[PDB]
Amino acid sequence: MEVIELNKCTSGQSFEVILKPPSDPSLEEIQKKLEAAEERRKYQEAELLKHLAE
Amino acid sequence: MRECISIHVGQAGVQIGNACWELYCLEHGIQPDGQMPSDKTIGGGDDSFNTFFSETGAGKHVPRAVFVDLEPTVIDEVRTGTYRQLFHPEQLITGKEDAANNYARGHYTIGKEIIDLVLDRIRKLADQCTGLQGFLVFHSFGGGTGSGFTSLLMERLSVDYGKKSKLEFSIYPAPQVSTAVVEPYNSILTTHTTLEHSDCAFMVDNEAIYDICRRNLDIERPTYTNLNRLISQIVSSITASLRFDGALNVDLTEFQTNLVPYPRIHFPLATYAPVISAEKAYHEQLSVAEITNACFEPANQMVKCDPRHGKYMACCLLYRGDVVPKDVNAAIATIKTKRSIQFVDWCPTGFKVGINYQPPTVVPGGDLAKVQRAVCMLSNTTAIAEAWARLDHKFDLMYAKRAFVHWYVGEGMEEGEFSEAREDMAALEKDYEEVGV
Amino acid sequence: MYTFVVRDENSSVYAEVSRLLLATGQWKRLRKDNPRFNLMLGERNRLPFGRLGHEPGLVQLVNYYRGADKLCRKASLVKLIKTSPELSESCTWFPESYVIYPTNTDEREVFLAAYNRRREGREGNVWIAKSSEGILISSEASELLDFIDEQGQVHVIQKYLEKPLLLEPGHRKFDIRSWVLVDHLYNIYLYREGVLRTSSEPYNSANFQDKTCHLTNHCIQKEYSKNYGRYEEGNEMFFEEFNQYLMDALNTTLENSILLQIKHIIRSCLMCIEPAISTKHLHYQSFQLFGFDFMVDEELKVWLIEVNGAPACAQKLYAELCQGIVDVAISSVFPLATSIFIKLHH
Amino acid sequence: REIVHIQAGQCGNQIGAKFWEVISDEHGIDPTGSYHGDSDLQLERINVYYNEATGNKYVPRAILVDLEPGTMDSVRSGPFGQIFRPDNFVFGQSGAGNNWAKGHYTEGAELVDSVLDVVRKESESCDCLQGFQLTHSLGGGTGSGMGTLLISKIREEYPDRIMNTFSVMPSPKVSDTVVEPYNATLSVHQLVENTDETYCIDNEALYDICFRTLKLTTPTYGDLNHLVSATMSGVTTCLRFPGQLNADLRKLAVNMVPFPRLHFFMPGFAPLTSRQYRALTVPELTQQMFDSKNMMAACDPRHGRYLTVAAIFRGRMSMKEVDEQMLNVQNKNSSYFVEWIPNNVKTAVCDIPPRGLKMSATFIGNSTAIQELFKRISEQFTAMFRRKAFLHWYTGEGMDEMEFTEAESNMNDLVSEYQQYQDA
Ligand SMILES: Nc1nc2c(ncn2[C@@H]2O[C@H](COP(=O)(O)OP(=O)(O)OP(=O)(O)O)[C@@H](O)[C@H]2O)c(=O)[nH]1
Ligand SMILES: COc1cccc(Nc2cc(Nc3cccc(NC(=O)C4CC4)c3)ncn2)c1
Ligand SMILES: Nc1nc2c(ncn2[C@@H]2O[C@H](COP(=O)(O)OP(=O)(O)O)[C@@H](O)[C@H]2O)c(=O)[nH]1
Ligand SMILES: [Ca+2]
Ligand SMILES: [Cl-]
Ligand SMILES: [Mg+2]
Ligand SMILES: [Mg+2]
Repeated sequence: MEVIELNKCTSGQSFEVILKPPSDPSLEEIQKKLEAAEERRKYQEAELLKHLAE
Repeated sequence: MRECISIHVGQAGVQIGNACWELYCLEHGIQPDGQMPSDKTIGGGDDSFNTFFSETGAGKHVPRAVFVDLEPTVIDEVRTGTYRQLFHPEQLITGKEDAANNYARGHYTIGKEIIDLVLDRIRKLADQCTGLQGFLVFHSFGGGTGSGFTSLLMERLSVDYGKKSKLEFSIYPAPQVSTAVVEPYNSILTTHTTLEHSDCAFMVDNEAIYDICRRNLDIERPTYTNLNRLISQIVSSITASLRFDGALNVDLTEFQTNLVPYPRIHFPLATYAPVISAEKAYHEQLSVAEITNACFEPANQMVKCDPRHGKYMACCLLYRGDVVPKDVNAAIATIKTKRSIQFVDWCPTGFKVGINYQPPTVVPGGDLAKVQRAVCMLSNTTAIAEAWARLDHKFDLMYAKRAFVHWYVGEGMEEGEFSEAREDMAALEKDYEEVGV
Repeated sequence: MYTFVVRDENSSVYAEVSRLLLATGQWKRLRKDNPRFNLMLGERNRLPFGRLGHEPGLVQLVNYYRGADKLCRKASLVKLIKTSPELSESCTWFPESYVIYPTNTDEREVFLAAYNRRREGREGNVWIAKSSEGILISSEASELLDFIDEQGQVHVIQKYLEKPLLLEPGHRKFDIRSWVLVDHLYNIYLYREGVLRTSSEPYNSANFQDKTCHLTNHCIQKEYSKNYGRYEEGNEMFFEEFNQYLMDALNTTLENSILLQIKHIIRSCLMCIEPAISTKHLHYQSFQLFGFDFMVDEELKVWLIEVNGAPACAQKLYAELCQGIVDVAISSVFPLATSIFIKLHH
Repeated sequence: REIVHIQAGQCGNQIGAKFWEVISDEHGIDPTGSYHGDSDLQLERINVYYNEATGNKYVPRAILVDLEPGTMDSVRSGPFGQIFRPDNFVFGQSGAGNNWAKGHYTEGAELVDSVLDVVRKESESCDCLQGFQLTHSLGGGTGSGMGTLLISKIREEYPDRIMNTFSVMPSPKVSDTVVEPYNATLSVHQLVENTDETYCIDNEALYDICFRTLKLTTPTYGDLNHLVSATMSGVTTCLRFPGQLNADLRKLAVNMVPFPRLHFFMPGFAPLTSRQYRALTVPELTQQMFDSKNMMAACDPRHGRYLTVAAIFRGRMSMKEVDEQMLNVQNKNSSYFVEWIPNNVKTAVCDIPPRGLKMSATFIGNSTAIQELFKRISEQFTAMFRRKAFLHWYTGEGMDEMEFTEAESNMNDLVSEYQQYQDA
């Protein structure tokens, strides 16, 4: 059980104990998606309004 | 010194951010008007606390923080509360109507119209940075803002700051404190869309925090105030290495290096001890050995799960208070003979240990007793996947019936995003099982 | 009122447990996938332990110990006994056993260095091969490993007990089955009534693939054996007959000659795995009924050969045993409106 | 923030006036619109339902609609009748004759644009309008016919605001005319398509409560309406008072309605009050709020399954005890909650109790048993329609038999949809 990389300062200390050794899309690609969902929304709204017009 | 910007999204993110910044000021001796008398470099500095605070000419110490919500009521209590002078108005961004517990509304509909203002306030903080290392992002999984707007923000931040690290503090949904039935949907959707933009995420199950508040703090019905002061103790313990002199976990890169060997398995488990009620009349102070052993009781975890039935990939111990290495090594030695601690074959069985001699600070009139030593263990165990299983199972029960889906399609999301997200989660669960069994 | 769920309909014992619970008038069975239960009678495979203990307002108990499979699958058990210091390689009551994988870690380069010192020292050198049907009892290695690799599964080869205790009249083998119940508090309860699963063929120490004098299994005995039923009804001799036969033929009791060793072995195994599977501080609770399989030799030394995590009781005993499971595993956790078990503790 | 309230027709206006009396009392506002209570919690969210007029006077954001002037003259003469903005009284002269067609297609059509003008003036003076509520009956002609015409016009002009109704269902035991099944079937078709939530208030249920448990031997419309206004107060109290839940319209709609058309709610109130005093314990409250006999829609909950449930408690009580009793309800009767909506029962608490009570509870259930209500109407409808009885009142206003056949089919469709999820 050997203690390695012991560092000491006035605030505290740190070290390591080893018990045993080892056995993204673009900005255009995103603006496209946001606006595509906005198109699905404005289409659904148009369907609603034409239905109310009938 | 390299600066860290904290981003708090939606109600949970904002109120937890409040708690954390209050605690931070108490620990660094920063008053509610931002003056820090111990700082003798007025108007500037590159000390360790300057990772989280900037300084003005008048010696005001200012959090490197942005708060974002799609409705005003929560951040309006920041703008009018005890630490109003702490933050600068451009740092507090609110919309008019929120996401209505709807991921699609936070990501697509209402998010698209505020993302650019948020990125611009963020850039105004980044331009104040000499060597920004990245971001700490606080949010719920369950709310529509915390889920949808957070994943939109994370995508963009990857684009606008490709080389910076991003760390999450994530509030996982618990029915006992939930006011929404579609949180499993929002959780899955945001986990899927954020998975590749997050370098390391700390998940806090409100169920675990709630039951800790009941058992150990004797609070019969914990409020958000109770949950958040305990959460902020854990958060502070995890970030103390960034804000104080030391040699372990000194930059965001080291959190990934030390805790996330496999980048998809980036969800370390936090276990914290001791949690002692300030009303406890007589408390026998717990030793190094007793608190280190408490780090292996599931009742102290931030997610209830059984690390004995999984495998560890990494293990960090962060002490605060009267602790020296020999007591830690003795405690580890005896814990190893009485507990089931199995690492993956391709990792060393070992512990990275950080000690800060200052004991935990407590909020005056909070629920937590002062103790002479405390510890937060961060272990990357496959057992945390239990939470994913729970969440996925709830998701499946609702989605087999398409229950509530129309609310999401009606904001422009397509149904196929549901099963895409769910299949990403099924892959995640199989990653965990192949690593851990 | 308490609520429970059934997820293994092919379980005889917990089928009876469901019946008894319903007849109490204070237990109601929900559908298999309703989560608002107190008791899950789980499935045998991939029981979803990660979903128990997360239902507010409900104390949840399940009839399996997560991780008990380490004791209840053959290679698991060999690795457990050799690697656990509590049990040790130097374990006097488990037969010499080696874990060997198919051609297609492994212990056959370890197994040869012992086997051939058995052949040189001119000791008896019969070994038996099995996996968790497909049995080879042979006297030289190249039959064993050959056979194991014809199959595709991880296997173990165990020193076949060539000198067993033989029941007269008959000159015939038998194995002992002990039913053990571990409650949520990890009390170990050995049920008063064990059973002897007998052969009806006279042990033939000559050609080891008359696999009907050598294999005590209740099924291979009924089908292919000559005299299924001559001596005892169903090749099932119970404990009073066995004690009486031990008293008469051997001038000992069952308690002193065999049971002390059986209690020692059961307690040792369960205590070995207790820290890995105990639910003492867990958000849900476990109990489990195990079946332990023993073989007595000629010198009256008890050997453990297997633990089964989902046993079937003897038909004569189902009633009393399942009622006991209810009394100490279920009603201890969920109280309703001279015990049949011996607590093992030391 | 702001809600716009509309009340239409006789029943719509009588129950709407009782709603404004009850909540004006709760917020300490007198029949002249002046505040006179103690707590400031009474005024923190007053703007949800009241506009602040000069003098710190509070004027209901309420529009009053009828095709005859009677009931609105009665409300101007009533207890709180001078609280209402006089410009918000919009009425015709000729009445609707209990005729859906007159309300929807002829007389109603002539009045509707002036009503929308008042709606528009109220809306454009809102910082953050969340949506609308309508009180009306489905059995007459103005509330049902003109109220659904209004609903569709409002949706056209405000497609992204929440639309809720408090909809009195007709019953033969409390019945004005034989054509009520026709007017209700025609209306339900509209409601299934253009509202976010409909509170189904069965007049049979209100009668039975007044008779069986309030021991009122001969219930008047007043007796029935006291129940309705107490219930409506209950279901809106979380919007009107500050609490740990920043309660709004949309999040209830999102969380209660798993399928767009299945948005018909069974409301309930506890303890059921007359015009007695033994205080109630939290377990007692909790058992009564789920009691079939405290529900205002004459449906047996045990004949269906709950899709979602909102439970609202009022007064000061132990939240721990509330949580325990709510969990006991769900865990001891888990059959009746659908397992494929996990944790489908949510709890809200308002610290301020209603008048005359220290503790009360309000129940809002989305249950499949509501299909029973629509089956009743449908049977009543079909018994007349198979002989085309009383149709001439409608064909004389321009309607066709085909529109009757369509509304009948659509309501049977809605019944089948509920049945689909009762066995899923
Ligand atoms: N621990 C903790 N959890 C919180 C807090 N606030 C909200 N939550 C949890 O967060 C989830 C609800 O999401 P919120 O963060 O409130 O929602 P939001 O991000 O504001 O999104 P919308 O309001 O729907 O626009 C639930 O699981 C809550 O229990 C908090 O202060 N502390
Ligand atoms: C089954 O799921 C549920 C169940 C109960 C709550 C919730 N959560 C909510 C709910 C909410 N508004 C709300 C809450 C209570 C009552 C009402 N009354 C009204 O609207 C009357 C109709 C105008 C509105 N606002 C934020 N969260 C979820
Ligand atoms: N609960 C209740 N129901 C009413 C009231 N007035 C009428 N009704 C019912 O409403 C239907 C008559 O509709 P009504 O409102 O009078 O017709 P309208 O004026 O044309 O809208 C019938 O079902 C009546 O039983 C009332 O004050 N309270
Ligand atoms: Ca400085
Ligand atoms: Cl970069
Ligand atoms: Mg919010
Ligand atoms: Mg009338």
